[PDB]
Amino acid sequence: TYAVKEIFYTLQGEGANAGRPAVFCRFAGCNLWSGREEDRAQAVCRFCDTDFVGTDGENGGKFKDADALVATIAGLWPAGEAHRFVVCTGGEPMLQLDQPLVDALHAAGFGIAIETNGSLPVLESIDWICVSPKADAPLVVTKGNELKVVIPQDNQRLADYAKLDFEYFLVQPMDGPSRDLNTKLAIDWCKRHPQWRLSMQTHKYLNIP
Amino acid sequence: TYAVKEIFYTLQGEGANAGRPAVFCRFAGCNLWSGREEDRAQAVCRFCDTDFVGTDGENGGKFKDADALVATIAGLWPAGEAHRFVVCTGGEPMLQLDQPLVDALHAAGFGIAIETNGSLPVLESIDWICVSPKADAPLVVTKGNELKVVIPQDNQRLADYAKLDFEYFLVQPMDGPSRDLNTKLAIDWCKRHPQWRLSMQTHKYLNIP
Ligand SMILES: C[S@@+](CC[C@H](N)C(=O)[O-])C[C@H]1O[C@@H](n2cnc3c(N)ncnc32)[C@H](O)[C@@H]1O
Ligand SMILES: C[S@@+](CC[C@H](N)C(=O)[O-])C[C@H]1O[C@@H](n2cnc3c(N)ncnc32)[C@H](O)[C@@H]1O
Ligand SMILES: Nc1nc2c(c(=O)[nH]1)N[C@@H](C(=O)O)CN2
Ligand SMILES: Nc1nc2c(c(=O)[nH]1)N[C@@H](C(=O)O)CN2
Ligand code: SF4
Ligand code: SF4
Ligand SMILES: [Mg+2]
Ligand SMILES: [Mg+2]
Ligand code: NA
Repeated sequence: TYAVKEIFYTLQGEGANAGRPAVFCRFAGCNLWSGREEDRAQAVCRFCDTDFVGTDGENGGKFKDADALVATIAGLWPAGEAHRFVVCTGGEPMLQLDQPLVDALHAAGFGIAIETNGSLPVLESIDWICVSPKADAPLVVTKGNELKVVIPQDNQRLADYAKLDFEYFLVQPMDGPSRDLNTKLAIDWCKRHPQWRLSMQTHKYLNIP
Repeated sequence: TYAVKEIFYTLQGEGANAGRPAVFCRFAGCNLWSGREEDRAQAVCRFCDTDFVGTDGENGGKFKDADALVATIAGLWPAGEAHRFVVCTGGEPMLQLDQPLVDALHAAGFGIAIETNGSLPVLESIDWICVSPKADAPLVVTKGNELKVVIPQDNQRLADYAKLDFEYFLVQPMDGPSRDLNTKLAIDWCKRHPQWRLSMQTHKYLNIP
């Protein structure tokens, strides 16, 4: 059983795969925030820009098994076209993503990406692992493909993140009332510490889902 | 001897390396347009968004040899930082970029990217080869890292490009009076033919050089 907020076909807006066509599968629920506004100020992760509460979005629902979810995912892909790619997100996808879903996605020809806060162990048969550490939460995933850090956060040891085992190290400006401010901070950080690259939320500039 | 319009340190705005700190070395001159506005309407490449005429830009000039050019490029990199990366552009860089320049940049710790219109042979020792084919020019570079196609151009055979030997296939919307239209075109193209990915000119959205 999977509880999914929404499933939609678009371009990956963020990270090293930005611009790439992908089905997004947004799981409902997170382990660092209830998703309720009354709880935000007290949450472990307090800056979230996403609605992940419930199963009422586009193609959202409770899926009885893996095959059912994969059928909905595959159905959104253009007919006759390869390069199938799904981004498992949320919410915190590692609350629900399991080996049977991964195996069924692969069997259907999908490459698999995950967006995870890094507080839960990941399945290493996932093809692309993106970890986005929250400064007040534990980080138990210390290796993957890209480490995408949202900045600024209090209590952050930003330069130390570079000692972890990732292919790409990215900073992403925190969206909110200070986005242009944070974008200037993030550009300056990379230029001073060029191991790091800038990840924009391009879908917000493109105004696409 | 090298004629350089400008040299500057910023983030790569385009392609698969978008977001990455880089020294841009913009060579003066192109083989597909004189760079004069009165010639634009009759040129082979007519949509250019760049000023590549003369050597009067920031750090621009005539460099007596490779060592002199490399010294200026190296001097823009943050002191004590590695991951040195230079993007050779213009203009058409393959009018001037030769083996001794490539060797000197490599000796100075630089990885080398090129932005080329593909109408001229490129040096295989270049680390990152980006080809941007112009519809009314010969295309002799048929292998590389990324093929970044500006759309729409008349006479374009877009699907044919995907048969070439590149790792990444990107469409980049043509800036000009129809940039928003063209962006929607490019997004739709990728979603219909997901071998292709979108390349935004992010430096124009971030308002950075
Ligand atoms: C909503 S999270 C879902 C996946 C998982 N919960 C995580 O945090 O990675 C998707 C991505 O957007 C980032 N994000 C969330 N809120 C953001 C904000 N206000 N500004 C910028 N990025 C944000 C997250 O850090 C993460 O990289
Ligand atoms: C100015 S060219 C210099 C390198 C080489 N002459 C070339 O054409 O690739 C730099 C890059 O910007 C792209 N470009 C130029 N004018 C553009 C425009 N109006 N809109 C979008 N991309 C453009 C080119 O296609 C190329 O990929
Ligand atoms: N197009 C698009 N790409 C995204 C997001 C989103 O909401 N839209 N947000 C992030 C997510 O929710 O995983 C990552 N990339
Ligand atoms: N930041 C930045 N990145 C760029 C460009 C540019 O002008 N600025 N234009 C392109 C170029 O001139 O080669 C490639 N990417
Ligand atoms: S961990 Fe991810 S899904 Fe949960 S609140 Fe933070 S950004 Fe949102
Ligand atoms: S080939 Fe490149 S540099 Fe020359 S006019 Fe066209 S876009 Fe500009
Ligand atoms: Mg989101
Ligand atoms: Mg330019
Ligand atoms: Na901080």
